[PDB]
Amino acid sequence: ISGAMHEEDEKRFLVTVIKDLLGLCEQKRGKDNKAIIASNIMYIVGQYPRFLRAHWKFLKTVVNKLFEFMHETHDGVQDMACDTFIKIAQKCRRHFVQVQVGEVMPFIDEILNNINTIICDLQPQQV
Amino acid sequence: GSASGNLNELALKLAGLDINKTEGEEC
Repeated sequence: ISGAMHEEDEKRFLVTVIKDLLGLCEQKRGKDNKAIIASNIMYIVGQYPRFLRAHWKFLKTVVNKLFEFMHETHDGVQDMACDTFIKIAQKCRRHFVQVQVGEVMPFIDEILNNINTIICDLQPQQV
Repeated sequence: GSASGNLNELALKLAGLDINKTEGEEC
């Protein structure tokens, strides 16, 4: 239903949806559970660029978090991490090239200086 | 609207998401 609500309702609603998925994620034990929960939060965020676009500090945190999961060994997660990353890079492309508020350098730069550390563990297709 | 900031505090929360990393606990 992304885009069927007013941006302002969208915000309040998404803050509630993911604050508690995050909370659930920490709650449930077993990587099997955490992997499912984690993938879902990622799917959700991926579907709400407009949200991401208006909140850089959250966007950046999601992307850095996506980079972390690219080293996750649990089956499927790496595919999730990359798939979400491409949605986000398309839909939020400008926010990576222009200096955002509270930062001194375009985020793309930090990415380019670490390509290797980030893709380390990824399979060819994911790369 | 001015909109100073708030989403900044919502970021520190996501910092708590375990799944693998190490986990050296067992029965």
